Amino acid sequence: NRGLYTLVNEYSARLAGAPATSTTDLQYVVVNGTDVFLDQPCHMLQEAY
Amino acid sequence: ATLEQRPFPYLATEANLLTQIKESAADGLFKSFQLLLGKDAREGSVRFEALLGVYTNVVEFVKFLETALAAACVNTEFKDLRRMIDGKIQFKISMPT
Amino acid sequence: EALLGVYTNVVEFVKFLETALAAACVNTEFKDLRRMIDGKIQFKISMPT
Repeated sequence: NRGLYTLVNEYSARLAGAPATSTTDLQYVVVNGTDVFLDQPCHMLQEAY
Repeated sequence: ATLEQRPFPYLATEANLLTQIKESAADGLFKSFQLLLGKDAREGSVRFEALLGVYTNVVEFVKFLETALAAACVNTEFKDLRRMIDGKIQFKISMPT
Repeated sequence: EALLGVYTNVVEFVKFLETALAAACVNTEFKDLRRMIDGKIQFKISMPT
């Protein structure tokens, strides 16, 4: 809901909203949200391809 | 308004809603001088605290004679506009056949 | 920019030699309690008649 200048200063640093794990077999939820280096753009533009 | 529709929209989120969080004691300055009441303060008298602010320069633009816009306009400087009402230029064209 | 008013507390210092409780004392500088036999400092009393 916030203005987009907050959204640029938030997207570069904050973790996603419950994203998926890597390197394991099934797509698990991440709970150790301290190591995975994902940058997903599915948030900001609200899309699905 | 509410954060938008304004000159300089990058300094929106910095100036408006960050300073409300921080400025609880107004301590972003450089302390330089003190006014000790008398020769010996004894930590009892009210000590005055002199501060120093941080101001940036105004972004300067050099006058347009260095710009190439001077080609578009011959520039005669003029001494009193409140004295001229309606200046004019008259052309006279003779036309052969 | 504008100024500040510094207000600090002042508490009067305490020295046990300065307070006059010390008439109930003989305040002696001393070095080694670690060379004392327990329960034993004697002093002799003569009550001449």
